[PDB]
Amino acid sequence: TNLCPFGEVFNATRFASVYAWNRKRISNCVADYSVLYNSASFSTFKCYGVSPTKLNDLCFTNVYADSFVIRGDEVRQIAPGQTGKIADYNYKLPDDFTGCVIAWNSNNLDSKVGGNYNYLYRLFRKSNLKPFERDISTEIYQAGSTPCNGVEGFNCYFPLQSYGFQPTNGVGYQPYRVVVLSFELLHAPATVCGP
Amino acid sequence: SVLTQPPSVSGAPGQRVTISCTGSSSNIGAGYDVHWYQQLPGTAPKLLIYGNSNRPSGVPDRFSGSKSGTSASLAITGLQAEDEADYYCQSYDSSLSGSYVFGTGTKVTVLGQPKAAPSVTLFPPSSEELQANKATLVCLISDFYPGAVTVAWKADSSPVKAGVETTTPSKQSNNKYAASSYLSLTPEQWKSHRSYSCQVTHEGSTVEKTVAP
Amino acid sequence: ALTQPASVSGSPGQSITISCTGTSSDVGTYNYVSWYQQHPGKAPKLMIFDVSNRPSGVSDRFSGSKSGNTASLTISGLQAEDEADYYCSSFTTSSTVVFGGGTKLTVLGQPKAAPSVTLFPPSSEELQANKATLVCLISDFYPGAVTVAWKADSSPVKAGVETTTPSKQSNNKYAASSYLSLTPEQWKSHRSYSCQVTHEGSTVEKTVAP
Amino acid sequence: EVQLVESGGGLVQPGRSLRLSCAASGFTFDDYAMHWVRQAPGKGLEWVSGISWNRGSIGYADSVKGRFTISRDNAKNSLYLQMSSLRAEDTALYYCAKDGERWDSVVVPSARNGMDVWGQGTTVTVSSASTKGPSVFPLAPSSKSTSGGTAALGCLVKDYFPEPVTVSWNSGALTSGVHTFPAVLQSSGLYSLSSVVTVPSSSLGTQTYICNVNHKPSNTKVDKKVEP
Amino acid sequence: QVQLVQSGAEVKKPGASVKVSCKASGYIFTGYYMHWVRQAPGQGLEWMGWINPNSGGANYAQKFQGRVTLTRDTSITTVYMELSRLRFDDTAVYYCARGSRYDWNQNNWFDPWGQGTLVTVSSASTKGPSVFPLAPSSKSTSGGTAALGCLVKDYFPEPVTVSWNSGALTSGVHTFPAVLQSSGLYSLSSVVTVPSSSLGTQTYICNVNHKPSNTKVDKKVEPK
Ligand SMILES: *[C@@H]1O[C@H](CO)[C@@H](O[C@@H]2O[C@H](CO)[C@@H](O[C@@H]3O[C@H](CO)[C@@H](O)[C@H](O)[C@@H]3O)[C@H](O)[C@H]2NC(C)=O)[C@H](O)[C@H]1NC(C)=O
Repeated sequence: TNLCPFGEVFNATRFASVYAWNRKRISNCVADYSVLYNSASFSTFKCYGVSPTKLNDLCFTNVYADSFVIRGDEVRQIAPGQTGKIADYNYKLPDDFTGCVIAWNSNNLDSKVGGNYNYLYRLFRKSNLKPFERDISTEIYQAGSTPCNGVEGFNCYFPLQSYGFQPTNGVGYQPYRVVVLSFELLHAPATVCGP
Repeated sequence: SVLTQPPSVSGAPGQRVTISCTGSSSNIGAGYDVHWYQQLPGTAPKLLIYGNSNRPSGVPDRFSGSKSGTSASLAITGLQAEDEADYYCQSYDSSLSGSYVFGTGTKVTVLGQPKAAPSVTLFPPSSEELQANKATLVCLISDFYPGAVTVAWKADSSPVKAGVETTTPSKQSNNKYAASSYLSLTPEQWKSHRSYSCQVTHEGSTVEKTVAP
Repeated sequence: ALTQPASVSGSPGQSITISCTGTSSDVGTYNYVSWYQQHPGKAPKLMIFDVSNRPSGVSDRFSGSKSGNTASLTISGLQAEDEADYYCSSFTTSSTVVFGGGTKLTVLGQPKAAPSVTLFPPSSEELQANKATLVCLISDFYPGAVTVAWKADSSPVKAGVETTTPSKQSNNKYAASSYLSLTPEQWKSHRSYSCQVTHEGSTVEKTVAP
Repeated sequence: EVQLVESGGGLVQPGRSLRLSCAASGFTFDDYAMHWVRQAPGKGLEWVSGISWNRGSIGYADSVKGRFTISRDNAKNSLYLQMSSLRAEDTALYYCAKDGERWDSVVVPSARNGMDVWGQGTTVTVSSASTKGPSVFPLAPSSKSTSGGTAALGCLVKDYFPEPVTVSWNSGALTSGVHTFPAVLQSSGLYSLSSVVTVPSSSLGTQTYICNVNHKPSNTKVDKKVEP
Repeated sequence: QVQLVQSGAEVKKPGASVKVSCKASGYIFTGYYMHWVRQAPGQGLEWMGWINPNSGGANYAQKFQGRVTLTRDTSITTVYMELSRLRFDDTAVYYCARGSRYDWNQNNWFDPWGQGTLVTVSSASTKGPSVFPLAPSSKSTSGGTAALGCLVKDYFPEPVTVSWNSGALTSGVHTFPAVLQSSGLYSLSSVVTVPSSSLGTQTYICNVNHKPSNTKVDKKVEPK
């Protein structure tokens, strides 16, 4: 009769950077979604594949929660089929994604006067990330023909930057916290279902 | 912010015309699309183009749209008699809690008939109104095409702007446009001078009318 | 490094071309040559970046050219606010910045001014504390070139002379100071001393006696 | 089929408060987002505010942020807008639109598909002045307004509120040659128009002309003679 | 707006170690390389090296390959430059500048620059100044204007603040630059020109304040 640790993810103290998003596997508990789609606190609750009304009355095999923080002008890229820097180098969603993406502003908990450089993100890479691929390498990206072999300079950059979060930025540059709940349907007796 | 548009574009039937909606680094500089709406005279705005490249059902094949850099462009090839309306461009903005912004608006009118020469006439205040502590000069213009006319009021050697008003050009049953301009002042200000005048300008053609006691 | 001329002088309204000669690995490969200006007693200001483009707030009187392995800075319409130190810099192929030898622009057109010399003997407290210092102050002269000499009644004084470098005042003129350190016995042993300044062939002497 | 009808419109003196409603039918009102779009008389469109699927994402314009309050109730499939502290600029025509995505936001939206269905429009007029009757003055011909053998003369109505006013000539017996132009807003916030007629000057000295003005807001019925 | 600030001037001894801090404010601190430029007194500019405040790498010149250290601190957005094993040729002004962009494409110029910090390496210890009145005489006056002043000798380090009547007298004051003697002690003189009447009826007092030696001394310049 245990309850799913939904509060441990949404009310968490700190979120990981977008480049290395956190991952939480939820199972063996009863899921009560009435709190989610009736909270009036999330600024985005898009669902692809199902609807918030029917989502509660449908059994799920497994569920994964990927939480991160991205700037305001990059929340429109977390969707199946979209492209961009975040959609090819940081977080790539599959084309047959069946799940939901919650998002809410956090301009009062992830900001500080002078700049907050604790949230990193990848900018340069060789190829595009596969669906649900994680990369935490910090090697020097090579853009030219000459091999830099680990020294920075011309044609050799650092593939990790960070946003300058400040409390005086526009809504496009404000740090929004995003949580993607994916439902990987497999062959299982549906251990987790709603009332 | 706001989106800039040309105030008026015209042409002949069977000719390609284009309207340009220029944004900024926030409106179109980001990955925000731009939509095009068409509003007929006296009706609610209709969705003409969505997503800056697609087209909803009902819209013919003539209307096209394409964006580049920080500016979009709508194109109409082969104008008809059904494409005289207003056109607006819309996109989102992300700045200090940005909001949806619209374009200035472009009035597309097909030149079915060529230009003409308008007739103008000034009427001064009557004696009943002169004694009624009220005065107004009216400069009326009729039979002009298209609808682009300005009127300026001038005393003996100086253009005046206190009390000017001009009505929006309206259409009559003969397909020609008419309008009027009012200069409302007190009787003593008019009686204390020698002459007044209304000057009308339509497509460069300038006509004068002077009134004196 | 990059070789620049020592000093260039020109008349107002004319044009001066400063040539910064680099290397096939500095100015031959990349086109990132920059020209900075530094005033006496201030931080160097960025004047030209991008051998063609000029940042906001800069006038059109300055321009930059490049042909082969030698950059050039063309200044037209000389004024009084142009005399400063100009430096050319560039980025090598190994991601390393290299600066030039520095060029000094002396805008010709200013008049010649004779120096004013003030001579002060050692005070009573100086000899009361077993010390002696003669002071020779030079002010309001141009250009910044002047030699100093100390003369006893019939002899030169070479040991015990401290002379500073000429510096520019607020009114675009120069000034300097010289100190002669001696003991009260040597100060009271001779009859008189003199400070002599030499500037552009002219000479001015000032004498002092107890 | 998709239609939105807005009620609750009228004239209110500045400073008061109004409530503009908007119903919906023929689609799932529970999902799509709603927006308010106002347009000044003879001007371009303008955004007002917007809600999206819940009270979580609510946006307001940069000029009506602290005045207008938008709400909605999914039970009755309708939305509301409570305006207060109105000024001389709020007079316009309002439309309640909807988004083109099922769960699109308003504060950081994915701007795609635009706004498909628009409302018919509801007028909101804010005039501090009170209603009154029209003043009528005759515009008589002279030696300067003669051209083509046809002189023009008429009657000018001014300083009335609100629209409209009916004007006739000779109690309807004279039909040809009449020209009535729409009234224009004055500086004081009222209307003024003129009804003119162009007649051959050969009948100026034989037949008299009477202009009749009728106005319902003040029950004004006035006949005036226009003589040289 | 963007800006860079440095620390105050420093004075050390041969064999010590200096550490200059540079704080950037007004832009993304971790998106632009930080260069250091050293300038000797009366000499051309010299390039020391650059540091990346994003990852932590740094590249120094061949001359300073062994006795320099560049570190970063993103919590307070500062960059530290430590110079160890100082010598007599290490006295200079150290500017910190914003260099290239994160991809070496857009920005390739040093802008903006810092305010400039000075590092004076010397062997002489902190010594209090000595004030002496250079009094006027009948031979040091011509046309009705006599010169008189105060001489500050044998002090270290720089600078010193000389005023006249708490800043009241300003018409005709001249403070010449401080000379460097062969013993490491500085000496300067501040003079004023005054009409002869105020030389007979007004007594002038010069106030010398040396903050590094917390000294404040008044001296009355009377006719000899
Ligand atoms: C993260 O923390 C917040 C706040 O602690 C959680 O929201 C809280 O959810 C509970 C659910 O029952 C709310 O309790 C009910 O509130 C109503 C309204 O006042 C009250 O009438 C009931 O008697 C009951 O107490 C609680 O109010 C609400 N708190 C706030 C501030 O809204 C949230 O659920 C947590 N996150 C997760 C994932 O659970």
